[PDB]
Amino acid sequence: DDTSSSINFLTRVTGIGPSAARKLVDEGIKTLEDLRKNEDKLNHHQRIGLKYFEDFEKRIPREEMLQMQDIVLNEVKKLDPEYIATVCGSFRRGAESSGDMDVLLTHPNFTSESSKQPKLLHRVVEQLQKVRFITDTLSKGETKFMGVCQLPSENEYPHRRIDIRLIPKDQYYCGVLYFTGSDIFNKNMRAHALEKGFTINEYTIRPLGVTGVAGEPLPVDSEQDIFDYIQWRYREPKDRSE
Ligand SMILES: [Ca+2]
Repeated sequence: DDTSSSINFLTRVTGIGPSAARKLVDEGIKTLEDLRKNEDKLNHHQRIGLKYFEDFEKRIPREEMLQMQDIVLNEVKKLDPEYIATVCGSFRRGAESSGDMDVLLTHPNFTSESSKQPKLLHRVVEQLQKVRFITDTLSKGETKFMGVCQLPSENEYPHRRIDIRLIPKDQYYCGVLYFTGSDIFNKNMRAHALEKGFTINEYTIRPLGVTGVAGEPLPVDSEQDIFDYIQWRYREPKDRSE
């Protein structure tokens, strides 16, 4: 009922899961104003969320995405040029608006062999708060920063979720493809390759075989590379709606 109305609302707040949101109901926490008077009940995640309830619903215009992506990209150049940073999502695919900045990052330095270089992402984030670009954190791994950026005002913009993800360079491509999407594109891509005698995921591109159980990743220098394995004309990210 109109109470369920609640679990439905709360869940609107980031960090608030269903079971998570469920408890806030038992304690008698319902509206956001209920939230507000109870940060003490919230971990840091749910807290940033309520912070930016508003902003967190507006969408991201592309003019803005661009600006944001220039800043991210430039800084990363400064630290170490060997560093690669692709912005993914709808955005990469010409989308006119979007819901957040999704970044994929890698360094020749780190590969699926390494598996331990949080400083590599971290260095990346700091430069960013150093810049006043990132402005809050949501959570933060040794490989996946989750947070909240903000375009520089001249005088202001909304707060905006951003995610950085460290992926091995041997698995970056597959990874870039994946996060590019779109959903069905991925469905279709994987779909054909399976015909051409290959299996794919965000990590790799591997041959199939007898009984089907098989593998052993193939080399991937580019996104183009993957497409050649499957023998398709490389599809620009635009023509990827499916
Ligand atoms: Ca996202």
